[PDB]
Amino acid sequence: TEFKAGSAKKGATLFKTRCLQCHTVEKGGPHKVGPNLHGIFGRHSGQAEGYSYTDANIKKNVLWDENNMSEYLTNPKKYIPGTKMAWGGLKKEKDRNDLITYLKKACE
Amino acid sequence: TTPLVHVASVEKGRSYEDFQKVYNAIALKLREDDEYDNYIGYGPVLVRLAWHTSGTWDKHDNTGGSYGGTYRFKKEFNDPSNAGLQNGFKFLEPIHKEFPWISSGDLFSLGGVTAVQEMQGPKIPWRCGRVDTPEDTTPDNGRLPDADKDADYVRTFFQRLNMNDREVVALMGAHALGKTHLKNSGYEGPWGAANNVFTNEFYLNLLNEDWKLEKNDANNEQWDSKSGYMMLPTDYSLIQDPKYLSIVKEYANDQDKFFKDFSKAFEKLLENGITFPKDAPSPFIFKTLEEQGL
Ligand code: ZNH
Ligand code: ZNH
Repeated sequence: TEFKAGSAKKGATLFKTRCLQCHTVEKGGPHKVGPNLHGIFGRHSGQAEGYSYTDANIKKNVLWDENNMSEYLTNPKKYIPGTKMAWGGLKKEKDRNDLITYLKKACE
Repeated sequence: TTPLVHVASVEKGRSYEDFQKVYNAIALKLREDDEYDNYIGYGPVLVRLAWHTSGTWDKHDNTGGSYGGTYRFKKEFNDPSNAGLQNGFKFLEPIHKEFPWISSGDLFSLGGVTAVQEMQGPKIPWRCGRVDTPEDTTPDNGRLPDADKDADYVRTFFQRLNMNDREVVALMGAHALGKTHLKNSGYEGPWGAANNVFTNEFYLNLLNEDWKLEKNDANNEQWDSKSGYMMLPTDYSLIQDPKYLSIVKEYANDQDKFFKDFSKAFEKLLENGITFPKDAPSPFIFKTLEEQGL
């Protein structure tokens, strides 16, 4: 596709250092600062039950595919204005590919 | 004889655009070397640098402070409470070679200002004019604060920096950034989850989490939470003291109030002990990388 595909093991260290403080990826996993991301691909934004999202994340209503997700992790506040995901952003494309390929694996 | 008067002298023929290019150099390098400290980046160590070199000020005889740029000297560089800031100085030196005209004080304080703005924080006004001073003006070790203390200590310590109750609570909110390293200070773990984005989480975590006093692997006593976070004895002293508690709740509810309060307090911290003439330019507000389209 437009996004390539990288290393799944490099993307594991990227998640563990940069996403795991707030997110879990396994089946039936608990909601921490952020929601459980299992089954995030092919699902619409703001649909994980049991978690309280902002009105902006639900109103955006985009089906999470590998491309719009790469756009989101670049700059969260520019993609979904008003989101409470306190995150800087993955500015390097290699790091975006590496993490999306690991997330693809970890979340079904 | 009165204290020493440190008059701000702007570096020969330099203006806003020359300093914007130094800011831009620190900001891009911050974006480039984002691998540092398990991906936290160099953002937090730089604000800590800007504070530890300004934090040696003593209002009574005007010794210490950011002006001198005295952190480049071995006595202040090897101060036990300055452990870990070598990494911050090492990040700053290649850009000191690219811009040899800028004084050390101006560079360390600029790095802090750059670090906070780039981490989505408030825009903090910065003034130039600090001048390098000799090896003999270098402050003796022991002027920085200890972590294993109470509210009475914090209040008396910050009086030396001319900071009131509101200023200290705001400044302490910078602890929303980074972590404590056992190898450096004897304490371990983060204060929050967003360790490289400037937010008011420090205050929300202080009163919304369940804290238990435990012992770490350096035998020091720190407050831990079930969610994996930590607080220093000086940090939790902010909810034990009734006067500090009120301001903490105010910052936990209103981030914009924290943002505006941090900026005036931090600018005051960086500028402490410096006398700016009437002819000197009005403070610089720099354009972030995101504001330049990057
Ligand atoms: C790490 C690199 C991270 C991601 C991968 C990632 C992804 C992610 C997605 C796809 C969502 C949308 C969820 C939905 O079902 O619509 C989302 C949401 C929220 N997140 Zn994150 N995220 C990564 C990291 C972080 C970090 C470091 C934090 C912790 C401070 C964080 C937090 C949250 C959060 C509170 C979310 C809800 C957003 C909303 O407005 O409701 N994320 N993430
Ligand atoms: C009382 C008082 C006080 C005290 C005791 C302290 C202490 C501290 C300690 C111990 C540490 C750790 C180190 C290591 O590495 O290990 C830190 C860090 C710190 N810090 Zn902080 N602080 C303080 C204040 C402060 C202020 C005021 C500021 C600013 C504004 C700061 C900023 C800081 C930072 C940002 C950090 C992080 C860094 C990193 O991570 O690198 N800080 N501290």
